[PDB]
Amino acid sequence: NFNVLFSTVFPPTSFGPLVRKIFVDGVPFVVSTGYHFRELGVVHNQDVNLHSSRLSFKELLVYAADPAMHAASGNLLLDKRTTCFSVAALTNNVAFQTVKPGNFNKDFYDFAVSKGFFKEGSSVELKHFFFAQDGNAAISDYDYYRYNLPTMCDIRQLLFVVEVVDKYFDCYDGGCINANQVIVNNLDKSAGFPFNKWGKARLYYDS
Amino acid sequence: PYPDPSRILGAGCFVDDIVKTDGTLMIERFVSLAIDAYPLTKHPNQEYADVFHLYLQYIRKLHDELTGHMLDMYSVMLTNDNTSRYWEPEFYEAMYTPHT
Amino acid sequence: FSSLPSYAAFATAQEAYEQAVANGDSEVVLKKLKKSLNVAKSEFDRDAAMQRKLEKMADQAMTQMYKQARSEDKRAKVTSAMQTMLFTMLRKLDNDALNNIINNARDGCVPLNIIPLTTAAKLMVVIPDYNTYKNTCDGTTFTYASALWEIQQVVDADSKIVQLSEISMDNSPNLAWPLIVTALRAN
Amino acid sequence: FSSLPSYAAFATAQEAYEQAVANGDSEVVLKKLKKSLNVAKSEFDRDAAMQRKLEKMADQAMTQMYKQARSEDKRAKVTSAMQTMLFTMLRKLDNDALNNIINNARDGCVPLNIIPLTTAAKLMVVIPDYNTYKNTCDGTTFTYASALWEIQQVVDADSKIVQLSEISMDNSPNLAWPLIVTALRA
Amino acid sequence: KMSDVKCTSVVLLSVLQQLRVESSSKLWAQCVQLHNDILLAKDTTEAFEKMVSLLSVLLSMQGAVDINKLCE
RNA sequence: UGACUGCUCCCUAGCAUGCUACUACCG
RNA sequence: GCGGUAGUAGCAUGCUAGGGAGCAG
Ligand SMILES: [Zn+2]
Repeated sequence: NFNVLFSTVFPPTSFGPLVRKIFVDGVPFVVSTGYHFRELGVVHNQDVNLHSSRLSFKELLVYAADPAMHAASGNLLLDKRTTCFSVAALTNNVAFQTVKPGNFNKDFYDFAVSKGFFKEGSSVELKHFFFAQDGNAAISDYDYYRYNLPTMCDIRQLLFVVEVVDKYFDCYDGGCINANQVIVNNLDKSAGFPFNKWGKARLYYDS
Repeated sequence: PYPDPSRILGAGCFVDDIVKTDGTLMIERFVSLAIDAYPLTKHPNQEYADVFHLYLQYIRKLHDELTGHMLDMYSVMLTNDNTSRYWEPEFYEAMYTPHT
Repeated sequence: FSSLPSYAAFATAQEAYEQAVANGDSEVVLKKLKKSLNVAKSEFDRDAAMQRKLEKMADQAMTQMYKQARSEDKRAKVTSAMQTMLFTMLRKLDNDALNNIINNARDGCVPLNIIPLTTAAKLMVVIPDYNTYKNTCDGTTFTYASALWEIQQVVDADSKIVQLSEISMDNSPNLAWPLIVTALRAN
Repeated sequence: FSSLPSYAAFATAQEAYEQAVANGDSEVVLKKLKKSLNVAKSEFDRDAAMQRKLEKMADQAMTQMYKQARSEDKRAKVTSAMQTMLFTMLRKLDNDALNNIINNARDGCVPLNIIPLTTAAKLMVVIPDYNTYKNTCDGTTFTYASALWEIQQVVDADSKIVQLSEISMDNSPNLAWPLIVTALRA
Repeated sequence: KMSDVKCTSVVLLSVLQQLRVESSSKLWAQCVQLHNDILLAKDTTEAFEKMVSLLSVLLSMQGAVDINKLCE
């Protein structure tokens, strides 16, 4: 709570990951090794290996899912569309993405009017349509975060409302489970940024 | 718990992809939409109830047209039914009485 | 299913049963033909009734291990790709100005959101409209992050080229408007 | 279904045992005429349900293949389904506004920019011959989209803005026809 | 008459978008603008004016070959 | 470009259980 | 005689997995 206040005063180009050039097989990369949150202060890694002749598979993973390599290798970016602190850029041409309209299903429509629907004056009336959007909708929608401010919350009553909420959640039970009892429905849904060039969650749930 | 007549109608008329369109291929949507558009039948206002009955007659048309349609280019078609449960309400009614 | 061991016993016994029907002797002939048959069928009770579940189990397990070999080749493909991506995306790290700005820190730790802001060798600034265009990337040079930048090309929505002569107030409303200026780091 | 050999065997078994239960005889014949029937009834009413399953499976697999063929066409002719659906919907829709501009665009008067709707902004048009022209064109007004555009220019192909007053039916056979008879909202 | 108008605008915008009118930016911006202004219109004359405006976007090209297409 | 989670219908496959008859073989 | 158990079909229930589609936040 306190850090949430005392961390407006400082600059905002000094939050985020840290980094440090590590040398793998006598080659240098950059890799995250901590964080600096606006609340939980500084937080240092604990298993950083200043060298390595070979990275395994778990490694390769947690190094290609990181911002540090992508960002630290990309052209600067200044974005005058938003207020949110941009950071870097990857491509050379920005991409503008749009949304198409629906499709009409005519035969249901004629069959719907035959029974006498859509008489001008009725009480049922088309209203839910497939709306379209132009080019820069993605980012003019991302922008809405500028409704999110730093907030201090009162504390001597948060430390009581948290008791009572916990009391609500009391009849239940839980714990860590092992990697052979998890359940995952629908195993062909995308895997997010750095990985969705190679396949869906399936492929990374096998290998 | 009933929905919103405009919602059900709208979802009937506007689809994504030209395959959702053609109905015969996808008689499996209209069944679910009719499962959701049932409690409107007991409603007081009128045109509501007509939504349901529209949906039932529409499934009937879809089927009994697909069947003959595929009968011709064939030289037979549907012989064993009890699809006839799809277009009468005593199927859709099971799902709102407490037993399963 | 047509070449099992006890098949031969069955064949002889029931060919003999039919030889006995060919002679057609006593009722004890029926006693024979009816204890032989039933016992010889009590054979296939087991032969072509168990090995037929054995083949189920066999081909089943075989197909499972086929699927497994597939997955295990996929692992190799993904690893090779991820690796070559890293070892081609590192080479542009600009290993000089970086080398400086690290080797000066208290210990290697330098927040990420400044590595590009002080070492990147190309800006790309996106402008919504003209009135904001002036109050930054005007002319042929501007300054931002306090290094000296110099414009060198401008595109727009449809990705084409306009000459910096055209971006006035009058010729403005014919410009696919989110012009995207691509500068360079001038010393 | 009586076209399987199993049906033949069961037929003769039923037949003989029926004959014997009718005519009447000892127990031995009909115990033989039960271990000569029930085995046949078995070897029948097993395959004669196996096959009734098979044929149904056949019908369903063929209907599924039909669905797939129908689809992999219908998602390959949108480019014309959409268009024809559109123009039938317009003809049904019907309006002097619409119908007017549609006839015209069937002829020549095909705009170059959105028909505005303000009582100020301009528009353009691409007349060809003197006729369609003269039907719409008159003095200083250009009625169109059920609206009164009043002219404020007139040009030609390589843009030698001629006047208007020159144009009749005989003198006009001497001008780069494809005008762009600009105008403004009434 | 209303709901007919909304639905014909939908099919209209789609047939445009098949002609790559989504690759001229501000063109596609005006289109999208109209076609959501209709779908929300409560009267039924605003709908017709926005419609004829939208249609003009289509006629002005050479793809949607009208003459034949209106074979009647 | 296709997020997490919950409920529901429909069509195949497999297992179990029972239900099932006809054959068996033994007491 | 009555049961035994074993193979064969047939039906139901349930569980599994894979497939298609719909709704809610
Ligand atoms: Zn834990």
